[PDB]
Formats: sequence, C-alpha cells, structure tokens
Amino acid sequence: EVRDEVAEKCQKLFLDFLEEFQSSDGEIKYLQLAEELIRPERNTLVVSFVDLEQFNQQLSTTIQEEFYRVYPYLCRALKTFVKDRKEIPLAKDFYVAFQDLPTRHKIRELTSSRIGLLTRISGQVVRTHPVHPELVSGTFLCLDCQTVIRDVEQQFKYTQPNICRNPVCANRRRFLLDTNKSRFVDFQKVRIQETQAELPRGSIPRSLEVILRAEAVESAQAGDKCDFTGTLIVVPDVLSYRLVFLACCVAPTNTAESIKNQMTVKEWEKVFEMSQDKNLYHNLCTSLFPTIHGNDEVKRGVLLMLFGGVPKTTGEGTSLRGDINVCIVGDPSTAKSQFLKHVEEFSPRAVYTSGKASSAAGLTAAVVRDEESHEFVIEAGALMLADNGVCCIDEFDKMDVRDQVAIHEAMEQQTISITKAGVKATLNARTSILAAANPISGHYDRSKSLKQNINLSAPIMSRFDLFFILVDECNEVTDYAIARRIVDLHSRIEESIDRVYSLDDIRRYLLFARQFKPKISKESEDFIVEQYKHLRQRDGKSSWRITVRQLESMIRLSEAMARMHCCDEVQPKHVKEAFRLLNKSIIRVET
Amino acid sequence: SDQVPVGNIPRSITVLVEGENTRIAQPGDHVSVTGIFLPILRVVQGLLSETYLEAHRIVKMNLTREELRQIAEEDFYEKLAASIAPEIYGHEDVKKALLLLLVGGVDQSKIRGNINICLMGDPGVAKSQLLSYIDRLAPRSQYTTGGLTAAVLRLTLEGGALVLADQGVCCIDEFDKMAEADRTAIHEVMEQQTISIAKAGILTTLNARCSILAAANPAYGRYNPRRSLEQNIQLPAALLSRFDLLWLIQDRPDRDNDLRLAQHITYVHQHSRQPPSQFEPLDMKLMRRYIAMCREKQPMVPESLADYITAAYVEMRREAWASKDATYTSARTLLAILRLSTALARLRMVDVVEKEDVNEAIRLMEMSKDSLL
Amino acid sequence: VIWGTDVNVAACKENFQRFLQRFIDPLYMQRLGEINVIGEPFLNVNCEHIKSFDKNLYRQLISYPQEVIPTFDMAVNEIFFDRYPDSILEHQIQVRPFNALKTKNMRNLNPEDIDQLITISGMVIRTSQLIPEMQEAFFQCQVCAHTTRVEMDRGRIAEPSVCGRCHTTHSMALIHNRSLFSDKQMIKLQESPEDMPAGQTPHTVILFAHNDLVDKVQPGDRVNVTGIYRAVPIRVNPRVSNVKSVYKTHIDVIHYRKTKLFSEKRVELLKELSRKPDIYERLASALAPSIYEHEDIKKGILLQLFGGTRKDFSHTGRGKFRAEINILLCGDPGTSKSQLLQYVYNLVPRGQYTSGKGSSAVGLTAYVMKDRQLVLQTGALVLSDNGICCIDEFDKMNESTRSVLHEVMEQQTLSIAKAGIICQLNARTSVLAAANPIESQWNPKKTTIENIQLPHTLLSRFDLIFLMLDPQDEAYDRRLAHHLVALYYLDMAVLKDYIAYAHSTIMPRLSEEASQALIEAYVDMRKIGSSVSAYPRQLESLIRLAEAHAKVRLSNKVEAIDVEEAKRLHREALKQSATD
Ligand SMILES: Nc1ncnc2c1ncn2[C@@H]1O[C@H](COP(=O)(O)OP(=O)(O)OP(=O)(O)O)[C@@H](O)[C@H]1O
Ligand SMILES: Nc1ncnc2c1ncn2[C@@H]1O[C@H](COP(=O)(O)OP(=O)(O)OP(=O)(O)O)[C@@H](O)[C@H]1O
Ligand SMILES: Nc1ncnc2c1ncn2[C@@H]1O[C@H](COP(=O)(O)OP(=O)(O)OP(=O)(O)O)[C@@H](O)[C@H]1O
Ligand SMILES: [Mg+2]
Ligand SMILES: [Mg+2]
Ligand SMILES: [Mg+2]
Ligand SMILES: [Zn+2]
Ligand SMILES: [Zn+2]
Repeated sequence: EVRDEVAEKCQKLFLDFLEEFQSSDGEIKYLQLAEELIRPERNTLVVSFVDLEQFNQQLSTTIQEEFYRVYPYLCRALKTFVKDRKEIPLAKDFYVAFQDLPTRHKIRELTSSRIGLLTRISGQVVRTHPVHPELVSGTFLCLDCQTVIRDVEQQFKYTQPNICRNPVCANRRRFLLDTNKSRFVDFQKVRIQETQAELPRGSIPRSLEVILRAEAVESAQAGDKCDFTGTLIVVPDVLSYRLVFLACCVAPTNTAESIKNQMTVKEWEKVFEMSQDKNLYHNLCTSLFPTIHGNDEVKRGVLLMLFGGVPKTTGEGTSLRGDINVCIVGDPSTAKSQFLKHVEEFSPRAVYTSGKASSAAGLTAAVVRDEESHEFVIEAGALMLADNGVCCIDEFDKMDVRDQVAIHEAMEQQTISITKAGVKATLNARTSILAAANPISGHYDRSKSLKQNINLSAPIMSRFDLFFILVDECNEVTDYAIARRIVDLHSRIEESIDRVYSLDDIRRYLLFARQFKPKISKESEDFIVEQYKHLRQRDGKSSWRITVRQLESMIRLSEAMARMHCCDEVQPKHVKEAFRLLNKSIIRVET
Repeated sequence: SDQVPVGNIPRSITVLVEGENTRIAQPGDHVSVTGIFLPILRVVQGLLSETYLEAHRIVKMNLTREELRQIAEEDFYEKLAASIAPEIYGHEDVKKALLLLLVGGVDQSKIRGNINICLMGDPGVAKSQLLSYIDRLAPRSQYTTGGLTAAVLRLTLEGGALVLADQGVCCIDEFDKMAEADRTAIHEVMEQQTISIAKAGILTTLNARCSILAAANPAYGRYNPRRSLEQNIQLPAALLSRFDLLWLIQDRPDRDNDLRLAQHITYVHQHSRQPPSQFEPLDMKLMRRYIAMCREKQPMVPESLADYITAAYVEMRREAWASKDATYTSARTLLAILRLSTALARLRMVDVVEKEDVNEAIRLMEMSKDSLL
Repeated sequence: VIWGTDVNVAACKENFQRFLQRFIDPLYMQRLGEINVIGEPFLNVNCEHIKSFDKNLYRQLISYPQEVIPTFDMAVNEIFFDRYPDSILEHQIQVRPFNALKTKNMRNLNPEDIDQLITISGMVIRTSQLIPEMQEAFFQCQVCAHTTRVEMDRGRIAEPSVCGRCHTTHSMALIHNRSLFSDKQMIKLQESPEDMPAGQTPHTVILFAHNDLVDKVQPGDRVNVTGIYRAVPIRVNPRVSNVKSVYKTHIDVIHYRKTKLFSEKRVELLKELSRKPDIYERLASALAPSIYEHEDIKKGILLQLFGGTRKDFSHTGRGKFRAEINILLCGDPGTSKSQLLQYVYNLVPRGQYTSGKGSSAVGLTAYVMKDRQLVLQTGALVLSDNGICCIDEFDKMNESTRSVLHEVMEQQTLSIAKAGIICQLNARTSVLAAANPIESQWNPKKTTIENIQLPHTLLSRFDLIFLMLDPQDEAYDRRLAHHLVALYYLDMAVLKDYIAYAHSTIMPRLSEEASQALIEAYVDMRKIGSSVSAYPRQLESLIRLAEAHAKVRLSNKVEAIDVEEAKRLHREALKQSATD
C-alpha cells in the first residue's frame, strides 16, 4: 500500500482533462469519442497530445518524462470515465493512444536515456509475427499453503512469486498458475528498420523490435511504412536486456490544396510554371535521363509509369489497377540496368532488386521460421517494400517459378494472399513494376514473335502495360553518339548533364501532380473508343495480339498523360499520344 | 618420436611459461625446456595433485672406416633400397623412391625440398606396411588415415599431424577416404608448406613443411586399366599432379610372380625372417644415421648439366604430347626431376650432381608414368 | 596529487587550458566555436599535438587516462563558459583524445599497458546491438510496494533482501523500466593484417563503447581506435566469488578515426624512375620475376593494381562507376596461374586470396552465424573493399556464389538479408580470377564460355579475359627449362611504394585528344564487328584501362599514348579469347 503521488496526481489531472477539455464547439470531444469506443472491437481511445498539453503543460511534460510509469493509471482513469458514463461491458480492457507528438526521433537516436519516456518514431515494417496472448498480471496459488497469490505482475517473462504469500509458509518453489484468473493481453512482435529517407548511404539500417497490442495488433502489415507513438523499454533475454519499442498507437507515415498551402512560394511558382510549361513532356524526359542517347520512347514510358493513372474500385468490390507496369527487353548492354538505376536513384519509394536474389522473401512476401523464436513470421519482400512506389526488377527473365507465380498473382490482383504453416495474411501491394529482361539466346530475333524471344509466362506478358524492345543497331551514327555521351560524361566529370529541371524540382512536381485524379470526358470517351477501334482493326504480324487488356493499358496511360499537365479532365491530345506510344511499342515480325 | 618406445605412444607435459619466456615457442617446435617440475592442486592415503613444469629457459632446437667404405660402394644406394622393409618382396623401384623421399631435397638458395609421393593401388599390396615402415624409419614421422590439420580447441591452437611433421614425413594411409577440407589443406601444404586454419574467422598460418607419403585405393574395387586415372579413383586430378611421384601398383595375376611372392611369404612364416638376399638389410638405426649424414650435404647443380637436363625434359614432354593421354607433364615435372637428382646427389655425399643422378631420376619418373600404363 | 601518480588537478587543468589557448599548427578554439553552433559536445584532440607542445603532459595523459581526462573535460567546460559564456547544451563539452601511442603491434602488447591510453589500427570484424547496462536499479516491495533505489552498486546490484516500510522478508523486486540504464556496445576487432610482420596468428581485441560513440563503426571498417586498456577478472563460477589468476582484457574506446608517405627521397626516386620512357615495360618486367614470357598478362595485372581513377557520378544520377579492373586469367593447369595470383596477393596491401571452391578457408560470401548471438561474418569480397580479391579456381563455383559475384561486380556492393533487413555492404574490390578449363586440356575451336561453362553475363562483366596455354613447342619448352634452371642455381618494395604513391596522390583525368582517340577506337571496333561485336561495356573498359595507364605514367591526365596502349592490350586479350 504505497501511493505514487506523481501517479495519483497524473490520474486526477488526466480525468479532469477528459471530463472538461472541449473542442472549438465547446463540447467534450472525448466524451463522443468514448461513446464511439463503447462499440465492440473498440478498446483503444486516441488522445491528442497537443490538446492535453494546452490543457496542462505540466501534465504533458510529466507524462512525456514518465509515460511508462503513469500509463496504467491513465488506463484506470479511462476505465473509470467510461464505466460510469454509459452501458459499457463491466470488465473489458481499455487503453489510451497518444498522437500529435511534435518530436520525431530517429532509430539512431533511441538511446537508453530515452527508456520509459514517450516518443514517436518512423520506420518501415520488415516482418510480422503471429498474435499471441501473454500474461501481464499473473495469479498463482502456493501449493503448500494453498493461498492464492494475485496480481503478481510479470515484466515480460515467466516471473513466479518470490516467496509464498503466507508469512507462515515458505514453499517458494511450487506455485501453481491460475490460468482463468490470470490477466492476459494480445501481443504481436513486429520488426522495423530505418526508412530509406533517414538511412545514411552505405550504412546498415537499425532493426528495432516493437510490440503491438489492442487495436494496434493488426493495424500494421508487413512491408509498409508506419509511424509508432509509444515508449522504448527493456526486456530480459536468456542481467542481460534488449530494447523493444512498446507502441501505443500506429499510424501510416505522413490533398492538392493541402500540399499547395504547405509548399513554399518559390516551389509553388516553379511547379505552376512547370504545369504551364508547354513541351514539358520531352523536356522532363531529357532532364531525367542525361546519361542516355536515343530510346526516347523508353524514357517516355518510364516517366508515364512514374506518374501513374487513377486507381478505381468498383461498386462490386473490384479493384481496377491505377498504376502501370513496364518491361524492357534488350540486347546485351544497351543501358537497361542504367534505366532502372536512374529510376531508383531519382524516385524515393523506388527499390532496385534483381531476379537472382536468393533472399528467403524472394522478391515478395514469404513465411519463414525465425532463427531464434522458431515461429513462422511473415517476412516482407522487395516487392512489398515498394508499396505505393516502384520496383525496378532486373534479370526479370531469370526469376524462379515460385517468385514468378507470386509476382503474377501480385500484378493481377494487386494483393498477395500468403497462407502456409498455419499462418495466413493478405498483404496489399499496389506497386508499379519496371522489369528488365534479355532475349532468349542473348540477342533479339526480330523475325520471331516476342513469346519465342522471352521465357516469361503468358500471364506475366499479358499483364504488362508496355514492352520496350532495345535492339543494338549497327548504325555508325548511333554508336558514335553513344560514344560521345559516355566519353563526355567521363571526361567532364560533372556539368555534362543539361537538366532543364532539377531532380528535387521533378520530385516535388511529381508529388503535386499525384494529387490530381483526371476524369474522362465524353469527348475523351469516344476518342478512346475510336482509337481502340483502329488498334483492333490493325490486327497485326504483331508479336503479341491485342486484347481488352491493351485497352485498359491505353486508358491508364491516357490518365497518366492527363496527370502530366495536372489537368483534371482528359483531352484528345493525351489519348492520341498514348495511342501513339502503345502502337509504336508493338513490334511486327520482320521475317 | 625418437625417444618413444616402439610399442607405446608419446606422452605430454604441461608447461607454464611466464615473463620474457612468453611468445618464444610455436606449435610443432622441437624445443628444449629447463624448468622446475612442481605440482598444482587445482585423497587416498594422502593428497593427489596434478603436475606441471615451470619453465625457466626455452631453446628451439634444429663412423668407422668400414662405414665410409660401404658409402663409397656404387651398390650402396641400391643396398639401402633393399633395406627399406626387406620383408616386402618386390617393389624395388618404389622402395628407391621412398628412400629418395626420406633423404629429401636440398632447397638450394629457396626450393621446396620435400618430395611428395603417392601410391595408388589395389587392396593388399603392402602399401600400409610400407607407410608404417617409413614412419618407423624417418626420424620425425607422423601416421594418419583421415586431425591432420591444426585446430582451435576451447582458446588454444592444437597442431594436427601435419604440423607435428614439421620437416618430418607424414604418411597418410587410406588417402582416398579423406575429407574435402582435408584435401584442400594438404593441397596448401604441398603448395606453400603452410597450413591456414580459421575457426572464429581468423586465418592463422602455421609453418608445416613436411614431405607427404600418401596411399590410396581405387574405388569400386581393384583398378580398371581400361578406365582412365581419376575414373577408378575419386581424387582431383590436379591434386595428384601436385605429387612429385605417383606410383600405380597393380595386383596383376602372374603365375610366376605370384608363385615367387607365395614362396617369400611361406619362408617368412617358416622362419620369421625374409629369405636371404644378396645384401643383408641394414639395421634401422644405421639407416637413420646414413640418412642424417646425407642431410648434411647440399649438392649444387653445375650449369653444364643444365643443358642435358633441359634436353631430357623437352624429349619427355614431346613424348607426352605424342602420347594420346595427357601424362601431367609440366614445369612441376622438371622441378621434381631436379629435386630427385639433388636427393641422389645427397645420397652420393657429393656436393655436385652428376649425369648418373639425373639419368636415375629420369628413369624413376618414366617408371612411374609407365606404372600408370 | 592522486595516489601513485604525478598529477595535480589544478595544475593539470591549467596546463591543459594553456595548451588549448596557446598552440600553433588555435584550431581548438576554432572547433570550440564550431561546436557552439553545431552543439556537438565532443572536442576531439590529437594527442601528438600535446606531445609536441608538452611531452610531460602527454606522458601524464597516457599513464593515467581515467584520472586525467576529467580534468581536461572540466577545463574545456570552463573555457566554453568563458568563450560563448551564454549557450545551451544538454551536457557540457567532453574531450576524446586520440592518435597518441601507435603501439599497433597488438600481438606485442604487455601488462605494463594496463589502464593506459593506447591507439591501435585494425578492421572491425563483428559488433552487437547496444546493450543497456543498469546504473541505478529501482525496487518495489511485493507486499507494500515500498519504492527504493540502489545507485551504482559496483556493476552487480545489491539486493536488499528486506523491505524498509513493512520491513518484511526479501520481497522487493527490481523494476526494469523504472531503473536507469546506459548504452554499452561490444565490438570484436581484428588486428590489421598489413601491420603484422609474420601474421601467423592474426590477433583480435574486444572493445566497449560506453554512453556514446555507439554504432559509429560498421563491420569491416578499417579504423584507428584509441581507448584505455583494461583487464578484468573472470569468476570460475558465477555463484562463487573465486576469480581466475589470469585476467581477460579488453579496451574501453575513447575515440574513433576512420581510415604524408615515407620521405622526400622516396617521392623523388619514384618520380625519377617515372621519367624513364620505358617505365611501363620495366615495371611490367619487375612484376612477378619468376614468371617468364608472359607480358600482356603481366601488364594487365599491373594496370589492375593501379586501377582506374575514382570518379563521382552522384550528381549525374548514373550511380556508382566501377573504377576497379577485373581480370580473368583462363588457362590449362601448369601455366603459372596460381603463382601469379599468389604473387599479386603477396604484393598488394590489404589483398585477399581465396579459392572458388566452397571449401576455401576464407569463403567468397558473408553470412550470419550464432556467437549464441546471430552476428554477421564478412566474406573475402567485403573484406577486400579497396584491395584485390585473387580468386583461384574461379571456374568451380555454385550458382549462388555466381549470383553474388555478378551482384558485386555490377553494383560494387553485396546485399545480405540478415534476419529481415537487407544490408548493402560496399565492396569496391578488384577481382583477379583464375579459371582452369574443364577436362584435362583445353579443346580448341570451342569458345571460352563453352570450355569453362560459366554464365555469359558474368564473363561479360570482366574487362579483360587473358587466355594462356602451354604450347606444344620444343623451343618454348627449352627456353622455360633454361629459365627455371637459371633460377635454380627492382625489389618488390619500390614497386609497392610506387603503387601506393600513385593511388594516394595522382588521379588521372581525361583529355580532349584522349576523348577523340577513344571515340575513334570504339567506332573502329564497331565497324570491325559489323561483319561477338563491340559493346559500350568495352568502351568503359577502355577508358578505365587508359586511366590506369595514365596513373602508371603519373601524367595526371589521360594521353593518346595511354589510349593506344589500352586499345592494344584490349585487342590482345580479344585475340586470346577470339575464335573464327
Ligand atoms: N543507347 C545508349 N545511349 C547511351 N549510353 C548507352 C546506350 N546503350 C548503352 N549505353 C551505355 O552502356 C554502358 C554500359 O551499359 P550497362 O552496363 O548499363 O548495360 P545493361 O543494360 O545493364 O546490360 P545487360 O543487362 O544487357 O547486361 C552504360 O554506362 C550506358 O552509359
Ligand atoms: N608385395 C608384397 N610382398 C610381401 N608381402 C606383401 C606384398 N603385398 C602384400 N603383402 C602382404 O599382404 C598382407 C596383407 O595386405 P596388406 O597389409 O599389405 O594390405 P594393404 O596393401 O595395406 O591394403 P589396403 O591399403 O587395402 O588396406 C600384409 O601382411 C603384407 O605382408
Ligand atoms: N610461362 C611460364 N613462365 C614461368 N613459369 C612458368 C610458366 N608456365 C608454367 N610455369 C611454372 O609452372 C609451375 C606452375 O605452377 P602453378 O600451380 O602456379 O600452375 P597453374 O597453371 O596456376 O596451375 P592450376 O591451374 O593447376 O592450379 C610453376 O613453377 C610456374 O612457375
Ligand atoms: Mg544490367
Ligand atoms: Mg592398407
Ligand atoms: Mg594454379
Ligand atoms: Zn506457501
Ligand atoms: Zn514492504
């Protein structure tokens, strides 16, 4: 019976804040939030840290300094507040989730000095373990003296009572666990790593284990980037200890009007000029690919991929792909890997990988036994790591059949349903895929159909928006120009590039354009119809036939081109240019 | 190994070095230690304690007229060949090669003086007995079957048989049943005379300079002449090519030769001694003495002999090219020829090689390659 | 003075303050001002500066680091409160001396150095996650929850075994989270192979980084670590208090340094010999004297030793450029391939020799193994990040190792999926591979790919494929026999110094004449291939070789002579592996 004056004062002030603090409307927002919380599956209530800081700066400072110490008392305050208010179940777990924390530390900055205090970190999930109930406040009975030990809290380990409850008896070794009376809570072990944004060049990322509980258990899926608000703590491991970030709340990491308001005056002026800049298409292509010659169509397609179309979900719960997939089949050399490397370097969220990767993930989500825990864990693959980004996959022709089928499913349904060893999950993966491949035998036989030239399965080929064939022309002028480019690059170590727009400018312009969702005008509709009429009438011989899949790719490219200029509606110019691109990408047999 | 009784094994003494004496010895070093022999108590009719040796000083160590007359005899060398395991009837040239191995090279400066020999043959052709005899006759000897290389026991280096050789001879019976890692280790031993070992990611190099005498059996029973080398054996061809001399022993049934061998064995069983020969085999101690006397010399190779040696080499290489099957001819062969010639020069106790020695070495090399016939 | 020393706190602090203020290459005040804005409260000081300014102070610092460093800290804090008297910092400045006593002969270390500051150069082999070590344990009674604290209980924690408010029996349990911890990271660092004279048994040391300077050195990094030598007892059994009479020893790091040459005589000598018109040919001849009649192969390996100039393409967005030269010596057994590989490994500093077989003692890959801590262990490729990896028996390799080799030769980095995280260990190595054709001999009329059976892409990555065979020529055999017998009956040191000087100082750059010559040569190669044609990778190889040759001549700029030599060497290699 020892009372922590700090804990009691914090509990009192927290309850006062809950029952007095009100929104701009003058009503207690948290009253309505809790009223929502009464519903089943809602056992966690979010709280705005800035709000309580305004209500009581001292209270916020104390909670930040000693969040872990006071958290149980905050939970008790929430329990008291909710119990007496409405018809909530008499006894079910409740929790408080904190957000709006201005201080965003890096995994590098998590030091032992920060143990026990609230903090927010940003990372990328790598693997996720199965949910498991865990005893938090165990209850035991002494065998000799048959007295029930209660509320013997365990610090994340099988901590039996030190000695019997009875002063008379000193069994000390034969306590029996009362499973029914024991208090359990559902914990999930996740692993996170430094996001590429914060990752120093050529530095191994820091892997941090986190514990998810209550509403946050299933919030974070493998391969996604998320921000966790919680507190770093220590856990004994077989006086050894290891660090784990117990996260109270999990949120996704970080509208056009919102971005423009947030964007600086000079940056917004530059972007506005870009939108008003005619011929921005070719200018941006050339700026983004300085160390390349020719292959203008490849650069056009890559840029259109970078922008992307408008995803659509039907009323019947059917997802229509919004992003496009590009493949580049090329003779030896010809700068394919250079294209992929440029795309990866320029664009954040773009990940480069090879079809020869031997990782257990194997370029997609997998299930693997942990070396220590020996429990199956869903490990995210590179394709997952490219979530809402780009996956530049090289040696695409050399992928394994296992990864081949996984990638086929991913690009077909835009999600990967992985079930094995009793574990099951459905990982969302909306990732544009830029694949590089070599013709069978090394050199592309232009007198043969594309199928005969590559080993990719028919479904993979069908589900690709654009195929770009790079044939090593024997023309002297082309080779002379390529030599000129390479030699100028190597001699003029820098300053050889002529970027009409800076890389950062291109990145911010792409982010601004993403906010638009161009619509299709009835004029655009009929123009698309007529273009597909012509494409079908062509009916040739072409390497691969033309199906409605090509029409879908056409409309997606048209959406991307509309996004190029940021116009919110489609015009015949975009449709005709997309038709030109797709039709040119088609290669006829030269026999 | 010199002091060990014939029917016993070496015994070990723990030595506690301290002060400046530390880092003055390495595994495989033939050393002499002066120190106090004291007990360490780390109770039947009194206390029982383990003993050690408190080191004080550690220092790494390195006939009659008729004897000389016998050395002067031309057949002397042949006689010594006859003394190499006299009970082993036949294999005279093999015995000669073994003697050459025992006397080793010269390493004139430096040249790898060890003469590695391999004996591949069908079961039951006295190979193991030969290896045992060599281990008994060579002053510093190790016997193994396939450990051989060093190890890091748990945190102390522990020299394997190869290290314990350290300028001795390592006789490896049942060579064909050696582990691949061990094969790589012996390859390194024959290449640089050093053993590289790493247990905790640390590449430690130990000086293992020792001649290797390997014995192997063809897989799937007796050797098949119709099948090429490495077809009846499961050893890498390159590894075999490393050996200076590779002798194939075939148990071809020949009524005359088989009868002779049977007569020899029967005489042994009926007299516990081999049949009398032209020259009585010499006592092992005397053989060792003569071997050491030979080790004294480091004969040179006069430039004049170079011409003839080169001529012979080019001739034999041309013959190998004429031969349909590659006979492993390479610069290695020339190096081996030189080593053998200088070993014979050591046997002659003459500081200058002679035409005779070169011719004899060439003959032995040819006879090995023919043994592969 | 503190017992058993020659140290006065006031006088020592005053001397350190005088050193800070009165010095000539004042840099300390400059970096104090820099720390003001930066806020980084760690004043790094080169101890050699103190040695030059005051040898007595340097000796005192080395002898008693633990007792002297706090005085320097106090002096620096007082100065920082003098200059910029107003400022905000979470903790006052700290001083971390370095580069004081280069007793880098780790194999030659003595107990006389216990509790003395020492700096040692080496490559870190392994590390571990930061360990939180208690410093103020917090306890609460199971009965009455009586809170109590035990502060700095000399490592271990003194269990009260009895409460203080109910005074019950032992019932006060420790609360991990309520306690206080400090960061302590363990590192296992191997002695630098180059510095060891014999290197029969490379030495290893254990380092502890405390409260800071954690995770500042990644595995495989070659650094100079300066810290206090420490010896601590080891208990025979944790339950008993008995301790071994032999102490295990480690280092408490104080400073990390990530990492002229010789004298004016050596630079003058190398310049003089560079002036020789045939310095290229003479250097080629000096390399590997044992070998005979091989000139193109020797020149190629020499250019590889020099390698191309380092270039920064980060601005261009094209990614890292492989400035290193990869050479594959393909030949029948007995052509002296392994002799060249060993000689190159025995000459270049920080070089590594390995065998294509998985049985190789080193291994051409890195992987995680349990200590039982699952820590990473580096491979040969990562080990020789800037050295030369001499791979022998390169032909016989598993497909996984082939993929690893392709990745490292392409991106100059190795990707390892430890646990779930993918780490890209930078490995900008120079690959010198040796391959022996399958079958006893090399079958003519078959392409190198057919007769070696390796992926076409992987061999296309190589910038020079040198084919060497044992001709069936009596004259060649006679010449080789004469050479060997003569060997029977320029020192490498000067070559190594010349290579080191070229790497350290010179950095060739292209020239307009060289640019035009390169373009003309490439278009000529294209035209020849018009009728295995030319590829731009060939142009990259030509430019890299030209840069290396310019580095050999010390021109500092690519010259038409370099272009001609590079083109001729490339054509010779082509011929070697050519067929028609
Ligand atoms: N059309 C081109 N224009 C400019 N540079 C080119 C062109 N084709 C090739 N190159 C140059 O070729 C050099 C080598 O090509 P690279 O290594 O990128 O080929 P790759 O696409 O990875 O080949 P592959 O995958 O078929 O082996 C690149 O630096 C690039 O500069
Ligand atoms: N040429 C020989 N002269 C005399 N005795 C021989 C000869 N060949 C074999 N023997 C006898 O063969 C007997 C048994 O065979 P032995 O021990 O020689 O086999 P081995 O050749 O070592 O066989 P393996 O290597 O297959 O174990 C030995 O006692 C040895 O005396
Ligand atoms: N052209 C040559 N000039 C000088 N020495 C040579 C030449 N060819 C061969 N040799 C000598 O031949 C021997 C070859 O030994 P080494 O093990 O280096 O050969 P290798 O061809 O690399 O062998 P492998 O491919 O079987 O590993 C060495 O003595 C080498 O000096
Ligand atoms: Mg590529
Ligand atoms: Mg036997
Ligand atoms: Mg070799
Ligand atoms: Zn009890
Ligand atoms: Zn109490």
